[PDB]
Amino acid sequence: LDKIDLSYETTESGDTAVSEDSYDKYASQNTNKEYVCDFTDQLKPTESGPKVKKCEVKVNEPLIKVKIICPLKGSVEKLYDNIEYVPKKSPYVVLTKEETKLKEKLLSKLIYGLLISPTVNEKENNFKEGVIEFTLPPVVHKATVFYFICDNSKTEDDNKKGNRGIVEVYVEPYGN
Amino acid sequence: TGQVQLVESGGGVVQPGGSLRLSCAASGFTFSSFAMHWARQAPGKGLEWVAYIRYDGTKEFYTDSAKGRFTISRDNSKNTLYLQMDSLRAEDTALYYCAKDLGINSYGYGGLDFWGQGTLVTVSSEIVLTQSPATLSLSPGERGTLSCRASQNVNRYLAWYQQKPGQAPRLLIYDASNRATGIPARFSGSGSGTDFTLTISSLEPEDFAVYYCQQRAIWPPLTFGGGTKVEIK
Repeated sequence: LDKIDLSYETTESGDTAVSEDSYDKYASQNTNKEYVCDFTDQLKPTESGPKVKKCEVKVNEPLIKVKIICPLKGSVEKLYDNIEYVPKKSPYVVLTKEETKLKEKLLSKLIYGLLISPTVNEKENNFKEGVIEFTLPPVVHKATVFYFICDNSKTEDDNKKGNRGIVEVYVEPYGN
Repeated sequence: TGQVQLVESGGGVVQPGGSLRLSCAASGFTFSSFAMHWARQAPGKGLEWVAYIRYDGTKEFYTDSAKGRFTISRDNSKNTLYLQMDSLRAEDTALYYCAKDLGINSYGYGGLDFWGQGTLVTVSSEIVLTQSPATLSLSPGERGTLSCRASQNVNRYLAWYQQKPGQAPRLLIYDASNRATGIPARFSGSGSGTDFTLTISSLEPEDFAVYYCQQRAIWPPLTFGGGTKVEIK
């Protein structure tokens, strides 16, 4: 409902306590005009979990559509049973850094001009439908970094545990 | 439940190279929903994890010393756990506990959240957790602080146990910070990665006991610290 929980705090690692030098950093699969972070096969429980899979969306051009896919509880039996997504009101609410901590922010006021359709292919633009999308504005005046979380690390199967997914969107100034 | 019960049997005195079949009658919970552990405490020593069986009995894990000698099995229609022990050796002398796993609804596997009283077996002749100090002399009312240091990142998957004299271990804290149900609030946990702490805000006379940390981040094997004894000055 476009509200923010100003009391919500987290970190990039969350409860995994994984150091940043141990993140699996990779770039988004960019189709030139759509930068996609697809977690559909990145977070399944393994004996080596939890890992931090961090998809980096680097934007320096105008009107880029950002798409983020986070597996849904029940999409596969058991594999995503305790998956959580943050912020729950994404893409309207996003996370940004307050020094070490991550705090909920309205993307409306963080990047003015940014386009969020209420629907993505006829379904609500919310992680509860599996996908969020937002198209960045034609002008960005300052460098801006915000975050989404798709965390499956609390899903476990015997000695297997899922992975914590992070989307880091790094927007360089363009336009002006 | 508040009526959970585990009753081990089948122990006894055997010579090296002999066999024993341990049994554990499970009561008070949905046995078929929970993985089960065997653990053991050698005379005068700390806690060691032995074996784990999946809720449906289709996957089993073992400590290296038990591989090829011990077989963990279960009958979900008899709510009974078994440990077939073959080719026994003098170092297998220990009190053998059956323990119920903490895991349910896809979270908690590796923690031993309830222990039976145990059955003694006498054979008549890895992530490392460091607990310091080994002994802690304190007075009733003082704040006790126990430390656990892991050889590598165990995330926040560290549990704490209390073994009062003569008694089975009891889960106090799981995943670093989460007090188990029924545990008084004077017990608190903190830490992440490699360094962890258990705080007992005001020691009560019953709190003077041995305490063990345990990791479920990477297993098998499930590993315990050496234990910290909290004595009266």
